Amino acid sequence: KRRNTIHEFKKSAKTTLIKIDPIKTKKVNTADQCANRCTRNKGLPFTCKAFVFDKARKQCLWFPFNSMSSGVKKEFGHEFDLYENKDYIRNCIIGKGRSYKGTVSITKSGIKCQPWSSMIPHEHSFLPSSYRGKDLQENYCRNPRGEEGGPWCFTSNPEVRYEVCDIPQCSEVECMTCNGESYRGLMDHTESGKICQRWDHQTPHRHKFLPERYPDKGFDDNYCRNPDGQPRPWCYTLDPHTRWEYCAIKTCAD
Amino acid sequence: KRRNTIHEFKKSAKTTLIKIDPIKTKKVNTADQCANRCTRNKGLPFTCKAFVFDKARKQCLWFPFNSMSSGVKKEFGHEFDLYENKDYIRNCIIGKGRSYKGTVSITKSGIKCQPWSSMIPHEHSFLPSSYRGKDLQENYCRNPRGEEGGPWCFTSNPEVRYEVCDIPQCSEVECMTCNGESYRGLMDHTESGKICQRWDHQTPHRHKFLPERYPDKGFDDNYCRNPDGQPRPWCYTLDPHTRWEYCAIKTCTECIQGQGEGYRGTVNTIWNGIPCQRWDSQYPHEHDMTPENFKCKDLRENYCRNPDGSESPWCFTTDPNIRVGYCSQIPNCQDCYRGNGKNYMGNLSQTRSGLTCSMWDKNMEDLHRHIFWEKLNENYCRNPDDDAHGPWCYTGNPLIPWDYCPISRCVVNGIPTRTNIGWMVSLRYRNKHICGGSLIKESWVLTARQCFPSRDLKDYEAWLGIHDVHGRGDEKCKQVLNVSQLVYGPEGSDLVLMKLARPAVLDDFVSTIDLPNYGCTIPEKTSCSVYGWGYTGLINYDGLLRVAHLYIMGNEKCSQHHRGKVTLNESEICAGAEKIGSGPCEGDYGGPLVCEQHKMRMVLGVIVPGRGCAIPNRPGIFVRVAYYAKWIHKIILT
Amino acid sequence: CKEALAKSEMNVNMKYQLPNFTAETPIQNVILHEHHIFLGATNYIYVLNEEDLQKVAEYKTGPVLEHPDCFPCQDCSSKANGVWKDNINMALVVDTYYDDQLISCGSVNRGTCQRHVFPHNHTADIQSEVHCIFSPQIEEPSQCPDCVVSALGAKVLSSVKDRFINFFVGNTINSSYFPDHPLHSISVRRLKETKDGFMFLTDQSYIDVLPEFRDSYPIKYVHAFESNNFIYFLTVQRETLDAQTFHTRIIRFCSINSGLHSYMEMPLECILTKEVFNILQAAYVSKPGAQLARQIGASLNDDILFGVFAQSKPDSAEPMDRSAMCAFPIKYVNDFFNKIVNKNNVRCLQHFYGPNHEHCFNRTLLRNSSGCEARRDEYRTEFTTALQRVDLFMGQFSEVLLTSISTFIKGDLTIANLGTSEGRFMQVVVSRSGPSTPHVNFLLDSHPVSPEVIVEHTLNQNGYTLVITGKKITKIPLNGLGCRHFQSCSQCLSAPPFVQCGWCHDKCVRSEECLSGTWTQQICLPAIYKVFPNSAPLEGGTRLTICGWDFGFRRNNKFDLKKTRVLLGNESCTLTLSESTMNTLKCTVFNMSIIISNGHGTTQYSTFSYVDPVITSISPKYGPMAGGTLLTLTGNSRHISIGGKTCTLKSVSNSILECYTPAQTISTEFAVKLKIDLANRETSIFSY
Repeated sequence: KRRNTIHEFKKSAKTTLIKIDPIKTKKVNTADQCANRCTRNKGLPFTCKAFVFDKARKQCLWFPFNSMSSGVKKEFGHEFDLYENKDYIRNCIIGKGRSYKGTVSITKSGIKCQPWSSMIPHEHSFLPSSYRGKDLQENYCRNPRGEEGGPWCFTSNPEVRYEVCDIPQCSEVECMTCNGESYRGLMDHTESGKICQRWDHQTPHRHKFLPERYPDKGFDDNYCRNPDGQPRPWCYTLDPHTRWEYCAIKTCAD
Repeated sequence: KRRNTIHEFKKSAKTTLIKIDPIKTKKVNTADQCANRCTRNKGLPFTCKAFVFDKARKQCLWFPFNSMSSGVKKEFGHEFDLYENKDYIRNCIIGKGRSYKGTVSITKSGIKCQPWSSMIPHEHSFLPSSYRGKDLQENYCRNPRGEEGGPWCFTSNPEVRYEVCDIPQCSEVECMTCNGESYRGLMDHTESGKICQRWDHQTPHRHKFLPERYPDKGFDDNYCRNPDGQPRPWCYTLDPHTRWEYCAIKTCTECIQGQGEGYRGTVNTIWNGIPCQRWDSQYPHEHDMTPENFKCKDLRENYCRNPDGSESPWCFTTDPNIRVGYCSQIPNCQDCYRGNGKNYMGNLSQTRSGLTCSMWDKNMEDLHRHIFWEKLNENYCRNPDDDAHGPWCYTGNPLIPWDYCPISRCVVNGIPTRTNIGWMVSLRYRNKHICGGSLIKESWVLTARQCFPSRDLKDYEAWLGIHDVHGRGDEKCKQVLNVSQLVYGPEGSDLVLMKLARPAVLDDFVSTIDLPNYGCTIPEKTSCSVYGWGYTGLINYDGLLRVAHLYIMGNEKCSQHHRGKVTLNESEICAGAEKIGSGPCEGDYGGPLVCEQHKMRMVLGVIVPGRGCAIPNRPGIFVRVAYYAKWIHKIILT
Repeated sequence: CKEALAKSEMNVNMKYQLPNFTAETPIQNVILHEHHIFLGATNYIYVLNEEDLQKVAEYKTGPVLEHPDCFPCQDCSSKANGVWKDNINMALVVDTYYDDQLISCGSVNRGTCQRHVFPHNHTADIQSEVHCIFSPQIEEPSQCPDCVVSALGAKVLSSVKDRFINFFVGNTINSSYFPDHPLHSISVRRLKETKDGFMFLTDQSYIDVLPEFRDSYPIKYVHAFESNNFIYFLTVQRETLDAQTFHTRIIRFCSINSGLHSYMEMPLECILTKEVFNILQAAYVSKPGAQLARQIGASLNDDILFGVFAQSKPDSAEPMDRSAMCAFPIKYVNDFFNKIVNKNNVRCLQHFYGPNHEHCFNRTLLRNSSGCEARRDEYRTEFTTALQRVDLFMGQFSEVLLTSISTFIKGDLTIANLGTSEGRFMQVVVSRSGPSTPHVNFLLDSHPVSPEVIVEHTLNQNGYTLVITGKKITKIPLNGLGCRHFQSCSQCLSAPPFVQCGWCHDKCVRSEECLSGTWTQQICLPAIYKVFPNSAPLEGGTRLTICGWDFGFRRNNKFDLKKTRVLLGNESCTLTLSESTMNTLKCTVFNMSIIISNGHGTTQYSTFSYVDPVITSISPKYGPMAGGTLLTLTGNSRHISIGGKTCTLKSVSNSILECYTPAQTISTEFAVKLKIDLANRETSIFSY
């Protein structure tokens, strides 16, 4: 009845965000279900790229805007627990990257991207209404078909119709020190192409480690580390079938 | 999900309808599902024009007729509640007229539109059989084909088969006052085309108002009311996602009128892009203006308007530092009906020719020295002097001190002349004649735009004082001059002045002519003549300049002769030869129509080509210098 | 059985009686004016009333002796020495600025034009007053201001600027024609007010292809129109003269009679997706309907250019009979010329300025900063970055050549009066949103449709479209020529609402004729044609093909093949998605009625049975083992085999099956088991 899309959501607690620059709040017992309302397609009349929960107020509020926008104020409201969507802040490509929402408007050859709203110079840009939830914003280049080549956009330059934005994979700036447990990184990519399980939640696979009982070993979001010093990083899986799997990280030097 | 068209129904309390001359009753819990069934197609064979439910009965009885149906007795029965189909009773247009289902049976000429079942007197009445599902009413006019024109009803009148019907939109009919709370109306739509829910309902919003608990405010059905004293009345939305919305009612848009004071706006964004806080909220610096604003404007919101009637609409920027940010982004309806400069604050800085306006202040000094009409912006082409032709700008360059910034605004059968003549100016293009012109001052001639194929001056050459178009007749008075400069008239003028490289000696052989008074209006039937250098319809013309007399006629007379082929404007004159066809043609363009007013003779027009050549019993059309005489003066001051 | 149920597809060829007028010779141009409709045709001028197309008045432009010394409009009938050539009208215009006159513009007679005058009381009588435009150019006899129109091909557009009737004329020029008598590629003519000649206002007023490129680089003009204080032209010229591949081009210049000061060519192409069509067959300028307005992003009031782009034989101008139609919101094209292409894309203009010239070497383009200001040093320009468009039909016409197009609006939709090469005249509700099937697709005439089409829409509910095919002029009411031709319910519901008719249980029919009152336009029952097969064993869940139509839920354009289910008795047969189409079903499950349920209606078909198989008798009984003898069986989609080897099936029937026994290296008898997808009851033994 619910999906732990928090495996996708980004967590920062004891904080709050306000944008007093002229908002929907729904009562749920769990941030997971509030995220589920946000995840549910058509369910949310506004496109929430964030939301905060507090267990204490029994209320959840959802923002159609992340901290990345201007006009947002960051404060220490300890009861409030933020929830971002790392997909926007990714600035990385995951395979086909069908769900790429990042704000890159430049192509490999350096000619501006055409807005998806303007039919000049390319009239195959009728997609802003064709595919709801494409997040296809004003100009930034996405992958509305989830086509394999990568996020492509139409160029203002009349000659070339579409060119694929080159966008570096998250792995390229990620290395692993031979132990890996010292490495405190940003990846969430196993070898089998699955996303980790949430540490703080214990569902569905039930694991022994909780971040509160082992703080400063960074069991945050779903970040493949070495909790016990394995050669290369690892986590429990969301997948009901596989208990746990490593994560493949390249090595750095110098 | 299921169905929900109960909202489209009306209701009334404690009345039951008894049709004395006639339908099923079913124990159904929900009168709402009952109404939904009545709206749902195929629910009832008969024509469920309304419904009634009695919750004491809990028996669902749809009524295939209105209370406006004859012979039906209402009865004050508490337990019974009526639910009317608002389509037929409202009788006002809402959106498309493609599916008009309202009870109106009156022609545009106020005749009763016949029963459509009545073959009398007009044949095509089998319309309900021909089109079903169109609600082709008994007698009320309804669009049968979705015709553009709308419900056209076969009038009962013997003379006219059918006459059309006009239904006003409900939104225009409905109005609210500045308070708005006192307003009671059947409008039930929000400002975004959304619909208000039934006040009695508790879904999808379970708001505070219980209409029985707070009666006397007209909380009936989905009607917009002002329960919480907003400048506009508002309702809770039928859509669960939208909490509530304002209702669009006129008093009892984007494009700006005036300084935006009476204007109202839904945009709080400015030129710096900062969104603006509501007049309701004192945020940010707790300005005392926000409480004052409630009194200042009785129409308001989180959006930005002009409660004080400032020149640029103002709001309160979320930016705490700035108290007021001007919402100047919204456009203003690019000039019309204001030919006077001061009425138009023109935000533009480029002239007709292509040169940018200069720093206004030096120009104010020079003009106050020069121009004597009686604080306007720096370097914007709004004209100060409220000139007839409209907005205009100053240019630095000497040869063109000033010019308008471009904006929207609102002889055949003649006689030879026996004697040498001075006003005549023979224009010569590659050393041959092309047009005649008029001599105004010692270095200035008046001609028509049509006569300048090339703009070049290295080729044009003017002669003055001549009796023969080639000069073979005489040369003593022939004055050869180069051409210094060209100046075009106002836009739409077809009028031009050209100024000479050097002056000329003025004597008997060469003469100038005065100009009319600003509104100098010719008496009708006044006699005066044209002088022409044209072909003259002559197998041979020796080259004498040829004169043709003429009489001024009214613009109306030329409208009659031209049979509507002329759409007469203010600036033209029309003078026409009487009972004879004689007029200027090729070569006469720029020729002067000179009319002796009182004691002396004076110029009134320019010969310009139009509608045919020398047509008998057809007048002639010229441009009246009077409409441009002032412009001639201002330019001749250069 | 897709072929058999193809009767569902509309009858493409049905015959219509419409007001049809025929001429003796081919018709080239036609003009509508004041309740008369003139036609120019080979050697003839025809004026016809609209609603009947009765040839009321005929004026004959006689074939005319062409003799080298005989002057154009002097009369040389007396000459006895030199050929009785014929004339074909290429320019017919109406002027009413001066007086209500018609102007015709002949081919053979040196291309000199003449004007007919309408008397006031009676307008059809054109033959009364005819005056030939002609002025002996005494000043500079070397050039023709009056030799207007060429022979090979031309377009002529009339306008009234500055109280001035200007003819903007384009000509096709063969190298041979010039030295005898000059012409010009594009030119601007003032009519002399005394209506007896034309004047060239300046040597600038014209542009002629340089003397060397006459024979090469031929440009033929295909359309000419006016908008927004500009006079565009549409032509087809090779991008490079050496390359010799023709491509579509557009011409822009403001209407100043002094000459063509702001002369700009741009390449225009329409692609499909990257296949590019380099040829344009016809064009029509119109305003768009509400639906298309947003869909191409244009405001409801802006002009729109519709062009039927076609693929062309490579390295040649001949169309390949593959076509498209594409829409060019005029605001887009004007923006493209002024700022979208920068100076690097711009060049000088080859055919006039020359391959190498001082102008070609270097020049600033006051392209953005100035619009049309008359420059004595006017610059001829040729862009290089074609304005790319995409198809409006997404290539649904990829195989059939289009030759003539027109467009009107209706409600919010916008309609196209397409015409093909073989004389079929479609009408399509055009939208990028959905592939929409023509609601009229009748065959008009054997000859190709001419591009010259006159369309008049009156009071928005009564209009018509004159179209010209070969020697035939026809009046088509745009109001929906009919809907009798529809026979498939989905098609009945897909036909746009402006034609009022809907399904009543058997055929798409106008509302007020069929009495059953079942006439509906929103929801209708599906129809089954047949079922194969209807003999099913109890255990056999066997492949049943179902032939019918309307098997998909009907929504706007998309068909919801998902709101479908099959009920057999009480159980539901197994419905498989990839083989279920609104055309057919392919399902796999005591006469029983099959029921088919759809998102709209449910249909009952009684042609099904649960037949119980019977086998009783076998031949032979005792024999040898050679494995080649035939076997005869009898009883009540199958297979038969013995000893692991399948006998070849000599014959098939419900009640008589023949098989050639397989060869088995054994001398005893075997019970033979039928395998009808399943091992049903075996038969007895036969002595090998």
